[PDB]
Amino acid sequence: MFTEIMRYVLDLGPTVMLPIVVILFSLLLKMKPGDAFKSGIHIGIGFVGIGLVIGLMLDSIGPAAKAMAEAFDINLKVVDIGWPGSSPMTWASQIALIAIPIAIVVNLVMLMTRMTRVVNVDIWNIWHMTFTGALVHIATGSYALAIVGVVVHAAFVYKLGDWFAKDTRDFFGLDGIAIPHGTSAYLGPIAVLVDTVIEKIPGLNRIHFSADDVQKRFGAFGEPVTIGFVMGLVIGLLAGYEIKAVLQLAVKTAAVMLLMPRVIKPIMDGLTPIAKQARSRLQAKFGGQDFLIGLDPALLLGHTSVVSASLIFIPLTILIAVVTPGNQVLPFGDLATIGFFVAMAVAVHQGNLFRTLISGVIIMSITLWIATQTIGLHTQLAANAGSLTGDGSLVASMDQGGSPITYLLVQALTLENVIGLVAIGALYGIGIFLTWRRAKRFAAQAES
Amino acid sequence: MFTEIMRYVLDLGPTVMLPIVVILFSLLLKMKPGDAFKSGIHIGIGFVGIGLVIGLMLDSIGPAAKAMAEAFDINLKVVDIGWPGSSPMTWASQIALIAIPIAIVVNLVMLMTRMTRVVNVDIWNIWHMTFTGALVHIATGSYALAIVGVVVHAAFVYKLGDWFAKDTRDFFGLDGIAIPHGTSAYLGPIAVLVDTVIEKIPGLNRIHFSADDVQKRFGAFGEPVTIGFVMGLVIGLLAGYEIKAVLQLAVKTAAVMLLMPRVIKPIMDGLTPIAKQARSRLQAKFGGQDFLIGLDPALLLGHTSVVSASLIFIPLTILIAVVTPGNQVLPFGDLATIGFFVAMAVAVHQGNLFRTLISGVIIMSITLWIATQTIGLHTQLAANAGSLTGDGSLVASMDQGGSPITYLLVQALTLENVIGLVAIGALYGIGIFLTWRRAKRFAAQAES
Repeated sequence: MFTEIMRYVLDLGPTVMLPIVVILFSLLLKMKPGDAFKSGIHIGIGFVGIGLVIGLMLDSIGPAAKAMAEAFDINLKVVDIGWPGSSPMTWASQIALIAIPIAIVVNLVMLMTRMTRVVNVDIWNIWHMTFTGALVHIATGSYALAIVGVVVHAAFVYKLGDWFAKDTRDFFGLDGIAIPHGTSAYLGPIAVLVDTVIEKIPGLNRIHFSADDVQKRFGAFGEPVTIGFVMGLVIGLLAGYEIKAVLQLAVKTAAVMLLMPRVIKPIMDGLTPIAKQARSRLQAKFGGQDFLIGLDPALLLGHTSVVSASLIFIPLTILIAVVTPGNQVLPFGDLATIGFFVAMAVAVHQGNLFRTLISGVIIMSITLWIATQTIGLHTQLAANAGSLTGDGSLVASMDQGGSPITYLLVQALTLENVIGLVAIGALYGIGIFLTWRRAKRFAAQAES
Repeated sequence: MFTEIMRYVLDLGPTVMLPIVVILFSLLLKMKPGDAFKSGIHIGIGFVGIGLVIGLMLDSIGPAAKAMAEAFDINLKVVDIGWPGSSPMTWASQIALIAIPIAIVVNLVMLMTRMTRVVNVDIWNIWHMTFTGALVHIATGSYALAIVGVVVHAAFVYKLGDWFAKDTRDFFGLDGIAIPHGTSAYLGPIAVLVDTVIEKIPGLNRIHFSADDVQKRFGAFGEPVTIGFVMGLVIGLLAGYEIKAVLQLAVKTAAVMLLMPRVIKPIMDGLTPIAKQARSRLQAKFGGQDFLIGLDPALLLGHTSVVSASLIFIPLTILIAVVTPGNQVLPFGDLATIGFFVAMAVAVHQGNLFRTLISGVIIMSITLWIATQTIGLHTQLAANAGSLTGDGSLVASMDQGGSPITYLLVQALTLENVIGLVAIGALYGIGIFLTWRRAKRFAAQAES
């Protein structure tokens, strides 16, 4: 019974199921049915528009970035299929369906114990937890260890959405919204560690370069739209595109950056009365701070600095992949939405594109090395899901193949690479401790 | 050379070429290059967003409406390919490329003689004039007569955009923008005639029903978004779609209605400083009223009443096609954007949905009868363009096959159907005279 119900709910999508969940929550909050329905349909509309602009990204910058990647003479044989290739592969796994109830049960358990405030409703990003569990299952060979990996990933991402709540509220303006999923949430700790290290270092901490600085320096050509147009021009030129294709891609990138906030605005409009009623009634009933709603990481693309970093980092990601030692993954499928990796890095640095560039370089290097490490597990995952081609080419990805959580869990439960496990674990544990202390300090400051 | 450059500009398309023309106009107005470029890229972004939402319409309500057309047991063998099928067919015509310089020369000649104020820049809708000329060429067999038809259609549509300038400025809020192209512009005279007849008739003129009336009647459920959601539900239910498909389509239609104005807003934001500079300098230099910029009829989809009529008229269009005497065309491809037919009908009636419904029924009946009349010419056009299938099935369309201009010109130059020509010519000439007198009266009132 459970299987087809979960499949139906997943197939409904964020467009339909998420408004249904929001309407149910609003009705449970004793709101008028008209307002509840209006908020629900507004959230559905916002997610439809998000899908439209994300498809525009994947269909315009996607092929352009891939053409740029192949254009440069490279020795990276394995291609990064990205989340467009990882997510269908992950949803075809054995534990794919049970991951949704496992993640929801974990979220509920941590909510009742007041270990988190993130009420995750975006169940279509539980394919990340599913990916972690599937790779653990492939490596160790134990179903119980796969479930343990799913539970650990879910708890970690909920706590990350809790810790980066201040950044989404202040920098991104998504008040009452957490972003626990995506690469941004679990690559944020690396950004926090880099920011702390830079602040410790004299001289480098003084270097500041925000998008507002670009605007003030370049006048009317420093607007976010002009930056997106110029970045699209650069991408098209590097990709070997013709002048017509270059200009069309440039206008499409500028349109992406102008239209992400516009299509994300309906979600905020729908959720604002819901959040107000929640903080009025449920927060008072249960005490503590207001509960956050966990949503898609595509909301982070509303910020213009995030889209600017997304456009800038495509050539930077390819250059990093060439530079990074012991890397065999060529970033192919994740290049279209490479801003997901550095979305939280921008927020941590308050939009400082210098610090953002440093953190993004570190993050991309780490993710590419981790993807190189998990090439074998990802190929086995493709073979299990049936997506492996006849030639048996190696499969690797950066959205989830390069996730530090998955690699750390696999190494901890297998110990196949002691030195790499120690290094990545030390770096990520320091990042986690730093981001937890940072969130605790921000909460203390807000309370005072 | 000329063919190559014309094809290159057409392939550049509204996304790129229109910003280039706008930037050139702004530079000719002695504006700063930064503001000129910002306006141009904003217009390009607006047109990218318009294309995104139009693609959403054609990919969600398109197949749903086609499934509705199949679902009802009908005897209309010939299917309406619509403008998605007519425009590629038209651009493959012999006169397709020369139509652009012919239309631009006609526009310039009428501008210098002060016969119009519409500066048409949307050259990708010159395929309407091309369609008229191609059908005239097929019927009469004379190249000169085809050129005459193209010239007549171009002059007529520029004058229509001039006459419906008040409706675009006031009802749609597109100040300083004319909409001379599309089915809305040349089906507006029928709406004007219907409105005049209704106003003459006592009792019926007192009946008023607007979207605001629905909003006041219902509440949060009278919101335009709720109307779009309900209409999507109805379309999905009638199409035989499953509940998941029904709900996804409903949210997509509501998203269309909420997102069309948002993606149209960049065009207005970009064009406002240009219009201000134009009315400041060029209008004073050349006297008269401010010149209007002719753009895509998709700008008329920003209004929520227009999208509501678009959604409502799909089942109405199918019912009319069944009812209409001597009709053999089943509305298939134009159903997704059937609001283009009544976009100006809404504006003429000040959003009165009862009057809009009457005008739309009359307009759809007329267009379906005309498409039935021009089935043969459209089939010959398909054979000429090579798009005709092997079985030689009849081809007809409603976007341009059913245009009263094309049918009137063909009948005037061929005298194939004397009675039908007389009837349609009398009706359309009365509509043209009424809309010209209406525009003249509005201009006189504004002057006073």
